[PDB]
Amino acid sequence: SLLYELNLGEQSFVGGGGWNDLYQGLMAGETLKLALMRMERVYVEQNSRRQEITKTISLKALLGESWPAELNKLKQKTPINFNLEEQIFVEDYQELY
Amino acid sequence: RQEITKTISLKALLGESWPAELNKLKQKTPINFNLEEQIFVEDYQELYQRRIKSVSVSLPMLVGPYEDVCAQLTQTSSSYSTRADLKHLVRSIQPNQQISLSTGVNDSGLFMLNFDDERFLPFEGSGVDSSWRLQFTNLKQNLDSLNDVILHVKYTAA
Amino acid sequence: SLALLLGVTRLAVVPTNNMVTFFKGIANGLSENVCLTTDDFQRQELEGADWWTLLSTNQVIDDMGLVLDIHPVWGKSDEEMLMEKIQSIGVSNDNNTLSIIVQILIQAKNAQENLLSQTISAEYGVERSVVPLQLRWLGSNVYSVLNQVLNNTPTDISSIVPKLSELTYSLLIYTQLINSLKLNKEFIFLRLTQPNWLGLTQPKLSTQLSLPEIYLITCYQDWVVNANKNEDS
Repeated sequence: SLLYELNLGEQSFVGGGGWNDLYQGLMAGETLKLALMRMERVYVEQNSRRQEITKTISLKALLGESWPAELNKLKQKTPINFNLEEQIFVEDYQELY
Repeated sequence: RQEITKTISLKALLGESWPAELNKLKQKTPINFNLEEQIFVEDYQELYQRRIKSVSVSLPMLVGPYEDVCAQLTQTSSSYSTRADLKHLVRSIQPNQQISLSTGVNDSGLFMLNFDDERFLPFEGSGVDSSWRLQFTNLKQNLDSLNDVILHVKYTAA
Repeated sequence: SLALLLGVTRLAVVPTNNMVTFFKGIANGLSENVCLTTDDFQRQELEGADWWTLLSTNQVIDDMGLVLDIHPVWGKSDEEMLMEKIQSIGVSNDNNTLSIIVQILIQAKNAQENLLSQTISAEYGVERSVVPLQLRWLGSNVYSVLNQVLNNTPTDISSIVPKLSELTYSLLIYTQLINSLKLNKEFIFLRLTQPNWLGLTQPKLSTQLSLPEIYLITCYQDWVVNANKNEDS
């Protein structure tokens, strides 16, 4: 959830295999506290306001009048099919990384 | 501390010669600012100290709900790493923050937040001695009907 | 025992693959989240190392200049020498950007030393305060041992470098030199710092030992007990 919710590359804090079979799992919990400490500090640094943007589109404005005409099939027979390609979502607006 | 609220019009700030000169600044350049004392302090009751809390913008232009006000505001900024002695990226976010418009009304100046957050608001804890920019960006490809720009400020005096 | 300790008609030992399990144990202990700054540790222009790229808002110059390593000296060694060495090499920025990168480095030096001093103590039965001094007085360096991981020592072929396989053999004889008689680290620290000042001859800066030392260091180790006052006077 940390790496998805901040959209981040790998750091691998929670390593498997911490159990012990000479000493029947002794100390196999105190490592999880230090895993959470190593993890938490990524959130202490890597939170800030990213460039929040709001957008809207009309299908008539997107597709043009030939598609509201072709819609006389798509009313009954099929779904309507889309993809937010750059010529309306990005190139018509300020650029981004 | 002495919490104060303020507003200004660029037509009222600069005078009619700048809304005339704007026939260049529509396309070629940003518009360049500094909140100097003769409008921010000398036109108001005096103070020993001054620190910002919030800001926002409204845009007197002939734009409807069905269209996008893609302009930009900035305070002079850096994202750069300090190097001692011994013997940036494609419109990315500088850590000082730079607000991008959408509506052309004060909700283009801040989003969602009322009076609290986990984190400092735009320019919060700064003095007012800075310099600022307005830039239209891709809005300059349909800019045809702008008339004035309105700014709003929250700050504490002492 | 005395002939063995003097290195005449020396011991024989088998390079059992258990040694690889121990050196792979060091490599594992180095690799599991210790995240050590040992990445091309000493040599000049220390370029391309992760740690100061993250902290670059506080200081950029990860390459530094001349070397980042230490030789012990009596009375006071410690991080003040590591600070003075990096301060001497032409940094004109004498402000906090120089001092902060010392207090960032202290735990990163500990993270190189603490591995050997905590682990080999459980192999050979010596206190963690003796280990780095025993290692140098035997004729070794902590990084030189750690570099054998980079020389593929953790590979379970039945062969390893003499720099380990004879060092490990030599460690057992020098372990008997510190258990057939018992002595405290300050003696070793003086002996390692300044042999001619202690009272030896110049050739005994080398690892070699002979009876003219063994008489004098033993009769010292009696006299330090026999004297009418405590340790330090």
